Amino acid sequence: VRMNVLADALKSINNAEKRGKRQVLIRPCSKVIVRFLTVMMKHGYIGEFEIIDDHRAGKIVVNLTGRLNKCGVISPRFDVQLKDLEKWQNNLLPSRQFGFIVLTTSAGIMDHEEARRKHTGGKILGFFF
Amino acid sequence: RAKWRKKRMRRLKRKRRKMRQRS
Amino acid sequence: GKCRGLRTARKLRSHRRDQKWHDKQYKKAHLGTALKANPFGGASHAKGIVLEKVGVEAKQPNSAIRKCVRV
Amino acid sequence: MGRVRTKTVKKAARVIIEKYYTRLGNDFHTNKRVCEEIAIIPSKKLRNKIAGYVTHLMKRIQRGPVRGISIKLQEEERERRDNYVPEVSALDQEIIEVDPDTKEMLKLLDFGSLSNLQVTQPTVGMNFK
Amino acid sequence: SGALDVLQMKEEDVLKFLAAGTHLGGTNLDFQMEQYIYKRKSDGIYIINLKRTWEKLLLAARAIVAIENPADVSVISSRNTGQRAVLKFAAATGATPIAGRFTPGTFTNQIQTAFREPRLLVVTDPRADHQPLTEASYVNLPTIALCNTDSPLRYVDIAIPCNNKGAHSVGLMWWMLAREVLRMRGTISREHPWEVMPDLYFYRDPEE
Amino acid sequence: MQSNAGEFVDLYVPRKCSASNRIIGAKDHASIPMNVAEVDKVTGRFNGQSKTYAICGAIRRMGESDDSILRLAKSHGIVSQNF
Amino acid sequence: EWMPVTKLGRLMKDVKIKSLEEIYLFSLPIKESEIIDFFLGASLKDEVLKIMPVQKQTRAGQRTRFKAFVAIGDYNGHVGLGVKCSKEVATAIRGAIILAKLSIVPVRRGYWGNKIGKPHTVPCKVTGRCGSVLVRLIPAPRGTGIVSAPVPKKLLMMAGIDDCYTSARGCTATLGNFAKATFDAISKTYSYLTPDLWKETVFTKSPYQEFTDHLVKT
Amino acid sequence: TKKRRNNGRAKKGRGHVQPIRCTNCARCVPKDKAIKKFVIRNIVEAAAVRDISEASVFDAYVLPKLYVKLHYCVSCAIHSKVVRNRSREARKDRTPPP
RNA sequence: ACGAUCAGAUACCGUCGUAGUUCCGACCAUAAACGAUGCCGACCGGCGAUGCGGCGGCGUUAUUCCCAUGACCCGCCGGGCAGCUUCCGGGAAACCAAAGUCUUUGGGUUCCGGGGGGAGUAUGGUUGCAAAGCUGAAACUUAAAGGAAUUGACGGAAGGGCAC
RNA sequence: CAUUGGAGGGCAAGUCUGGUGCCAGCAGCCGCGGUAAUUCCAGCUCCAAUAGCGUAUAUUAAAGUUGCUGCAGUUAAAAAG
Repeated sequence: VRMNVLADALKSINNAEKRGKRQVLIRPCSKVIVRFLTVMMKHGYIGEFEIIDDHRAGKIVVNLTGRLNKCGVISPRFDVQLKDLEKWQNNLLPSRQFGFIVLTTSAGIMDHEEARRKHTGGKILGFFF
Repeated sequence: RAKWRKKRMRRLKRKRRKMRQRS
Repeated sequence: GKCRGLRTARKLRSHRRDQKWHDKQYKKAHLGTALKANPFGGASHAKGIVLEKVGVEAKQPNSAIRKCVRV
Repeated sequence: MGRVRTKTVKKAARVIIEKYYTRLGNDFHTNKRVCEEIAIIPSKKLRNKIAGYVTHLMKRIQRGPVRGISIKLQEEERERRDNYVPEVSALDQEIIEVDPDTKEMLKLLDFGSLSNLQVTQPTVGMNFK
Repeated sequence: SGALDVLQMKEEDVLKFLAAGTHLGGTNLDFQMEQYIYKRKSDGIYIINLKRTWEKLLLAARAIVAIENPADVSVISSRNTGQRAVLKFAAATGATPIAGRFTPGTFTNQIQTAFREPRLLVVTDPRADHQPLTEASYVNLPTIALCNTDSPLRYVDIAIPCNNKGAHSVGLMWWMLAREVLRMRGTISREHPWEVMPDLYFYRDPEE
Repeated sequence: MQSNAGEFVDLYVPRKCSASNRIIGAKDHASIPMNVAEVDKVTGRFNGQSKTYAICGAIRRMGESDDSILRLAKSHGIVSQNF
Repeated sequence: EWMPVTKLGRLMKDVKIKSLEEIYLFSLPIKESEIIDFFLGASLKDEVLKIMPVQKQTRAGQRTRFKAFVAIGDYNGHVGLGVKCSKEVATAIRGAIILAKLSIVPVRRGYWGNKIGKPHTVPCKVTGRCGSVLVRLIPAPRGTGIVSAPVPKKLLMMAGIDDCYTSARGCTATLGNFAKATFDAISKTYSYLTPDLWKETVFTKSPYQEFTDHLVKT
Repeated sequence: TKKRRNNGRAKKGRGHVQPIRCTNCARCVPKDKAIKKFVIRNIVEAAAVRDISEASVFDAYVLPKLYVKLHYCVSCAIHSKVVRNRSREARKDRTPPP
C-alpha cells in the first residue's frame, strides 16, 4: 500500500525545492507532519502555510524558502536513549550551528536541543538543515 | 570457445560417469 | 531485496551470516579445510630432515637457477 | 588555363581595392603599370597575378552591389540609401480589418481603432499529423 | 511599467500596433510564454498581450537607461531582418552595434582583436544569436531579447513579448522602443510625436 | 558575520539572490545584479535611484529569469499594470 | 613597467577598489592574472605537487606532453590550484604558477563548534565531489591538527584550514581528481544557508557602475 | 554499451515478433529487424513500352504495374547497397531509400 | 549420401535424403528465455507523432436528421504504446526522464555478486528412460584478469579526389 | 669503539667504483644482474630506529573490500524466463 506520508512530504518538498517553486502542494498529510511543519516554523525554515481541507487525505500548501537544505525521514523508527543523542547529532546533521534532529517522545514534539533541555528522549523521525 | 569447453566437459563427464558406474 | 524494517533480525542476521560466507578472509579461517590442508599443521618454524639438494628453474624473463632443498 | 590564386594576391587586392581603388585602373595593362609604382614585391610573378586579379576586381566593381569586394562607392551608396525618407506610413497602410477576438482582447485595455471586424472563424483541420 | 498613463496604454501605440500586426505571434507555444497572452483564435495562432508587451518593454527601457554612461553596451544581430534596425538604433543611441557577422571571442576570448567590453547585451532574437547569447551567459552581462510564443527563451532576463519574424512588427518595436527609452530618459517631455515613421524600420533591399 | 566574541560565521556577506530566495556560491557567472533606473513620474523621466535585480545564476538556463524579474518588478512597484 | 589590459584589472591597478569583496559579490570572470598579483605583492606560499606525462601513440616516436600540478596558499583563507600541460617541465611549472595565481578562491571560515578566537576550519560537515572521489570534510578543534593524506593535509593547511578530519568514499590514489574534489569542498562553503545568513544585501553598486569615470576610456 | 537505440527492430511494448526471410539471401530474421521497401514499376525497367506501343493493337495500354514488398536481410542490404552506415550521431536521423 | 570447391573441405556450394518439421497423449525444463536493467508507490521539461474509453463543442461529412449516431475536426482527462530535444540530476563514459529525486547517505520488500582461475568440477541428495536440470565445495596456480574512452596502423567494410 | 635492517622508486639515502656477466644474488611490488649493474659481492659515503632490529605465522585498524551505521546487480562478478 501507499505508505509514510511523512517520508513522502520530505521527498516532495525536496523534489520541488531544487526546482525553486515558491509554494508547494502535497496531496496527503497528517497532524504529525503538521507538527513537523510547526517545529520547522519555530526555527523559521518555512513560512506560514495553509491546510486545504478534503477529508479524503488533507492537502497541505507550504512555502519553501532559502532557509533550508533538506530534512530526512527514518523508517525504521528508533529510540534515543539520551546516551546516543550526541552521537546522532554528530553523525546525521551537517551543523551544530543550525539544524537539530527531531524526536517523538513522552514530552511532546521537539528537536534535540529542546529534548535534552527537558531531559526526555525517544524516537528519531526527523533531522533537518 | 566456451561452448565447446562446455561440450568437452560434457563428454568427459559421460566418460567418468560410465567408468564409475561400471565397477 | 534491501529491506530496512526494525524487528527484522530473523531475516537480517541470518541472511548476513550466509552472505558473509564469501570472503577469503572468512573461508580461509572458518572451515577446517584451511588448517587441515596447510602444508604443515601451522608453525612459523618447520623443522625437518633434508632429503636432497637440487636447483630449481626460473621463467625465462628472469632466467635463473636457484638453490632449493627438499625438506 | 590558369590556376586558383593565392593569399599573397588576396591580401594585395583587398588592400589596394580598399585604398588605391579610386586610383586603381579599369583594365589589366593599367593595373600592372599601377603595380610598378605603388606595389612593393620581390618579383614580377606576384605582380602579374595582382594585375590579373585587379582586372577581376573591375569586372566585379560596377556589377551591382557586389559581396566580393569593398570600396568607398559601395560603402557610401549603401549607407546613403539607408539614409532614407519614410513615405507617408505612420498608419503603416490604409484601412485595417481586425478580428473580433482582438477586439474582445482590446476590451480589457478598453481599446479600439479603425476597425472592420475581420471574420476568419471556421477551421478545416490543422497542422499535419 | 510606471504609473503615468501617458507612458502607459494610449491610442498613440495601438493606432500602429494594430496596423503592423502586433496582436499575432505564431502557431505553437513554448512553456515559458503563457504570461503574455489573453485570447486564442479558432484559426491556429496566439494573439499576444500588447499591454504586458509594453509593460516589459518599458522595463527594457528602464534597463537601457540604467546605463549610467552610454558607450559600453552592445546591440546585436547577425540576421539582416533586424540588421538595419539595430544599425539605426545604435547610430542614434550611442551604444555600439554589431550585426551581420559576429566573431566568437570578441568579448569572451581574453586576447582578441575587436576585443569589446560591453555592459549590456541586446539581441534581436535568441534563435538569431546562438553563440553571443551563450557568451552573454559566460560573462556577467545581462541579456535583453524579443520573445515569440514559438521561440526558445533560454537565459532571457529582459523579455519583449512580440512576434520577431516580420520586418513590420519588429520595425514598429525598434521605432517605438527608441522613443520610449529616450522618453524615460527625459529628452522627450511629451512635446511632439516623433517625425520618423515605421516604414523607416521595415527592412529594405536598398535601391533608393 | 563577525559576532562580538568572535562567533565568526561570515568572512563577508556574499551577494544574496532574492529572485528565488536562494543563496549562491563564490564562483558564479549568471548571478547578475543588474541595475534599473527610477522614474520621476512627473514626466516618467529617469531620476537617480536604483531598482536592482540579482537572480541566482542557474535559473537563466531554465529561462525563468524574465518571469522572476516580472514578479520582482511588480512587487517593487515600479511596475503596477496587471491584467 | 607592467600594464593592465582588461577593464577590471586596469581598475585594480587603478586601486579605487581595495578588496576581493567588490569581485566576489558579483562572481566576476576575472580574465587576467595580474588582478590578484596586484592584491598580493609577496608571501604567495606555493608547492609544486607533481608531473604526470600523457602521450598520444603514432606510427613514429609517440608524442608526449607533461602536466604539472602546483598549489598556492597563504595559511589564512586564501588557496588555489594551478594545473598546466606543456612540452617541458619548465613551461609546465610556469603555467601551473600562473593558473594557480589566477585560480585563487577565498573561503568562508568558522570553528569546530567554538564561537571564540580565530576561525580554523570548515563551518560544518560538508562533502566535495568530482571524478569518482567524494571527500567528506569534518572540522576539528584546537590540538587536533591535520588529519589527511598529504594532498588534503597540504590543500587544507595551505587553505588556512588548520585542524581537520578528512574522509574519502573514493580512491585517493587518484591524485588529480582527488585534488579537484578536495578543492571543490573548500570552494562550496558559501553554498549552505544559515540563520547567520537569510537577509538581503545592500547591493554595493558594481565597480563598473560606481567607477565609470575610467571605464569609458577605450 | 549498445550502438543502437532500439537495436534495429521495433519490438516496443510487445512480445516476440514474427519471422520473414530475405530473398537475395534466403535468411530468416524477425519482421521488426528486417528492412522493408515497397517497389512499383512497369514491366520493362526502361522506356521500351514506347517500342511496345509502336506495334500495338490499342495505341498504348494503361500498363498494369508490378507491386512488390521488397525484403532484404540486413547483411544482404549491405552486400546489395540498399543503404550504408551513418555517423555516431547521424545514425539517429533517418533517410530511407526512395 | 553423391558432383564441384580446394593440398585437409570430413565443410561452404550444387543434387537426394532417414530422424526431424505435422497432429494427439505424457514426458524433457533449458538460451543472447537480452530492455543483459525486479515488483508495488509518488513526484520531476517540453512537444513532433500514437491507441482506447469518458468528455467541450467552431467548421466538415451520413443515414428523413437538428435531437439517436460513423468518419472527421481542434482538444481536456486516465492510466495505457512510444520518438525527439532539454544540464533535472546522477555515473568512469557510452548513455539512460531513468541507469533521477544517494554522504544533503533510510517509502516497503522477494532473488542475488565478493579478485582472477581452478569450477558449475568432485562429492552427496533429488527429478529424468534418456541427454541432463536444481542443489554445490575443497586442495591447489596467480598480482593480475576487466570494463570505458582518446591517438597510431589494420579492413578482400564501405563511401570520395588522385599515380602511368 | 653499539649495534641490529638498508643504499633503485613505492619507502627515509649515492644518476657511487672495481668486478660478474641473466651468472650467482637482490627484488614481499615493479623489475634489477642479458659489460657503459643506482637492486648482486666488497671499499668509502649516506639512510631508519636504537640496545634494537626484523624474520615468519596467527590478531586488529586502515575498510564504505560486510554495508547496522553503510555496499553493488546495463557494460566490471552480479536480476529466478
